[PDB]
Amino acid sequence: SVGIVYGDQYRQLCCSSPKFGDRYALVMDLINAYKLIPELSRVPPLQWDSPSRMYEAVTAFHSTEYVDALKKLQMLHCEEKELTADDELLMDSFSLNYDCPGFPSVFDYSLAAVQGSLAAASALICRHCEVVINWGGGWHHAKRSEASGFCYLNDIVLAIHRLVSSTPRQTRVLYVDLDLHHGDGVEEAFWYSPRVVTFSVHHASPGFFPGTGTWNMNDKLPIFLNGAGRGRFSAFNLPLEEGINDLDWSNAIGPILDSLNIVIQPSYVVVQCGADCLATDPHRIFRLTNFYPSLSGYLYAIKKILSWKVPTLILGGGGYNFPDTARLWTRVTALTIEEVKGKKMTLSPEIPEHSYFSRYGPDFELDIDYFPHEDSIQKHHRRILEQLRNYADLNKLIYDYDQVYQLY
Ligand SMILES: [Cl-]
Ligand SMILES: [K+]
Ligand SMILES: [K+]
Ligand SMILES: [Zn+2]
Repeated sequence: SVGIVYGDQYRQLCCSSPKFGDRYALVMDLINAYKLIPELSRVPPLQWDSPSRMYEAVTAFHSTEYVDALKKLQMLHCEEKELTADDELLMDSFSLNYDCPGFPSVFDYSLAAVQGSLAAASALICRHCEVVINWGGGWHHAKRSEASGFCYLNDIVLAIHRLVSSTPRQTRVLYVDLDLHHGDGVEEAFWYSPRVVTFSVHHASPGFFPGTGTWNMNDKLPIFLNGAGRGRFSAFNLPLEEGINDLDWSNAIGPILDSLNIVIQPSYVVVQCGADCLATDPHRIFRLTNFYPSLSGYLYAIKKILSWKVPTLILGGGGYNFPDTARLWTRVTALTIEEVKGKKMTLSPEIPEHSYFSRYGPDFELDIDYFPHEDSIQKHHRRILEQLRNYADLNKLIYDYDQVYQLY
C-alpha cells in the first residue's frame, strides 16, 4: 500500500503561502490526471484534541516562545495590526523576517506540513502503509527557535522523532535529503543522536545558502564535521559542484545509499525529495531531469531506496519551477506505486487534460525540456567510507566491511 496526504483544508493551506503559491495544487491535480489517485491510499492530515495537545506535539522539537511568536505573527498579519518596535525585535530574534516573512496564514501553513508528516509517520508505524508520500512537506531548514529558507516548522524533525519513539530491537532511522540545499535543520536536530543517521547530498560554494554541510573554518587546516557526542559520525554530507547531471549524481550517491543501508539497516527511511536540482529550476545549479526509460537521478535514488523494502516516508521540499516540480513528483509517485504494489503504471508523454493544463505549455509534455550533456567525488567517497567505518565501530556494529568497499 502507498499512502499520500491530501485534503481540502490541507490543499487550501499548502497553497496559501506567498513563495510556493499553488505548487501543491499542480502537483496533486497532475497525479490525479494520470489516474494514480485510485491506486493510492489517502492518509489524512493529523488533528489534535486540544490546543495543549497541539503545542506538546510541536514543542517536541521547537521551543514554546518560537511557536508563540509564530502564532502571534499570523495574528498580526491577519488584522491590519501594525508591528510595534517591540514586535519587530521579537520577530527578528526568531529570524521571521527577510527570507521568512509572515503572512495571514503563516502559522496555519507551517502547521499543515507538521500534520501531514506526523500523520504519514503514524501511518507507517501501524503498518497501514508500506510507503507514505507528502508533497506538502519536507521543510528541513526550520530549527528549534528560528526560521530559515521559508521553513517555519520543521515537519521532518517531528516525523522522525515520532518514528524513533516507537517500538520496533532498537528503532533506527536513515534520513536522506536529496534537496539542492543542505539539510541543516534535520542534521542538527539529531546531531547528538546515533539512532537517526542524516545524509544530505547538496550543492555548496562560497556564499551559497545555507552554507553548511562541507568543510568549515582555527586549528590550522579545516575539518569536516559529522555529528557529536554519542551521535558522532552520524551525519553524512556530499557537497557537489555546480552543473552535475543525472549520471554523475547517481554514481555519486548510489554507493553511499547502499553502504548506509547495509551498515545501518534502518527501521524507517525518510526521503526529502526537493525538486530544485532539476536542470530547469531558476537556481540553475544542477542538471537533473525526470527522465525514465539515461534515467533520472531522483528516480534512480528513489528506486534504490524502495528496493530496501523498509517502510519509507517520501516528502517534497524545495522546487521553484512549479509545472516541472509537478512533472518530477508525478513520476516519483508512479515509480513508488510500480515499486511497492507491483503495478506498472504507464504515463502518456502528453500531459493529460485537466485544470492546470495550460501551465504545462507550450509543449505540454511530461519530460522537462532539457537535453543532457557532459575527481573530487572519489575523495568524498573515501572520506565517507572512513566515516561510515568510524560510525559502525563506535556503535558496535558488524558488517561485511568488504562488500561495502566493493560497492565503489
Ligand atoms: Cl512508471
Ligand atoms: K540536500
Ligand atoms: K545525526
Ligand atoms: Zn532546496
